[PDB]
Amino acid sequence: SDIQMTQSPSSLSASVGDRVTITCRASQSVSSAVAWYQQKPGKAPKLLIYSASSLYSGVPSRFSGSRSGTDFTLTISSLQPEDFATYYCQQSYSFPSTFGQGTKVEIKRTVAAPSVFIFPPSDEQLKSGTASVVCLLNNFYPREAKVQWKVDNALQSGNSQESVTEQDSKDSTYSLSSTLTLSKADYEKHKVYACEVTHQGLSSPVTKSFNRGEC
Amino acid sequence: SEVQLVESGGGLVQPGGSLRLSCAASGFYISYSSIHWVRQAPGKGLEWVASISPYSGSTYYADSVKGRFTISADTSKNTAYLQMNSLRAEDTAVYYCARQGYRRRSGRGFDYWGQGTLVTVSSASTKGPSVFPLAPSSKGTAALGCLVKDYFPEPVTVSWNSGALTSGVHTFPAVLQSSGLYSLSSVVTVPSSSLGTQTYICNVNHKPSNTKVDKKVEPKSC
RNA sequence: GGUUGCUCGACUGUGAGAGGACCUACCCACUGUGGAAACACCACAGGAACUUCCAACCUUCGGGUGGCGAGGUAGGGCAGAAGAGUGACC
Repeated sequence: SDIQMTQSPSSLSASVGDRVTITCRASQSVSSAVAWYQQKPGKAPKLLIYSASSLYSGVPSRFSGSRSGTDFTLTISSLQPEDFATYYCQQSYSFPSTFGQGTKVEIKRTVAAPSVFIFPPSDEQLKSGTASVVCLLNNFYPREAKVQWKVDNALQSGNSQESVTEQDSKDSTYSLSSTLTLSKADYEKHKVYACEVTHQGLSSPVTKSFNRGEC
Repeated sequence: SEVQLVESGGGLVQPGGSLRLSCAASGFYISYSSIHWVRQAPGKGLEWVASISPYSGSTYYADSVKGRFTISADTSKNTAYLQMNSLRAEDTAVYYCARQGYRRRSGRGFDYWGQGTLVTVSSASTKGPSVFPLAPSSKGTAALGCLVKDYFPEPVTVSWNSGALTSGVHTFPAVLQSSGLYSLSSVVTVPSSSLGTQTYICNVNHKPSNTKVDKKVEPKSC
């Protein structure tokens, strides 16, 4: 039977200099064969704690492990901005080894309104019959934002896709790229393409826009 | 320290097929340590895969791969291998290699990791990205970028001006076009003045296709 | 013929709480620390406790020293001994 590592919270937003506690509960006694890792996006994991309480060589003293029965708890006394990371527990007391589902941490800063620009599809693209309109929301916070495409003042729906950067660990902010996509024919049917951003830092919804053709 | 781990042998693979991932050890000899594979499906979490034991070559498997994967090591070559047969879609992941440290120092922690090789089990075929330019405008800084459209599989890489332009650059994570292909775009912001005098090229590399594209990004032509 | 000493002894024994600690070698084991060591291989320390014992060594005979894997397989130790003798004595 597999020892389960059940770790909560799934996610944690907190202020710089807060105390953050992440908990992991092993379905069976695993002695102190528990270790804690810090993984930042696209990087390989890094080791933090290794005998449920023992701080790995070089790890800042603000990190610390702890066992209580089958409850293991990592603990950062004061968040630094760099500590933005998904944290995992692992049990290595039996085979198969087992990891927690991990806990994504976020920085917290004052409000930053998005910078907004809009990009009309490039001339090379339209030759090949495709037509992507891109809208950029730059260096804002908090990430919760609402982008709305209007084509000749028609709200679009189901033809936009967006992706978001992680928290720039120096900036503690976000950027978003919402991309409207159409056939060349659908593009050539409408003059005005507008991108309507609503964000907490903006007291009023900011719209950048263009007309098809203007030089 | 010189302690390093280098995975290799991943990539696009049809369902039902096989791969053999390699892990190349640099700063230490693997014969004195326990060596483990750990994978991570995209934006999911860490999953333990297999491990082999020093001095005994005892091998231990995750049950989701048991009998389809095999772990091993060649002392002489200071390499550890992982033979993956009869792969399925969910085998898709970055497959990491890690050294269980020396007990006196780090207990049973995994104290060195590779950068992991990405394994992409699918039948859909490789395509390289059309690269389009996101031209700037008026209104003291503006933004320009590149659109990396309709490629597969991940990853592409974007650098600006051959890596000389690093500051202010946001390369968005690909999203999955309904074509199954990937699209993404990269953007940098620059003070408006540089427009007329500063050459701005993004550099786009999609190794799965062997596609390298350099797109000079210039302002509105008129 | 008793009786009883003396010697060679087939062979059986080593008895577990109201009572079992003899030695050695191989194998096979059980438990923890350590060996760049989660298992395997290695070295080492240990077989719950209180007790029981001295087959072992030392003694001034007061007592002391040392000693437990109830695993097999063999060689011995110690205890009997059926049988052989063999005396003394009646």
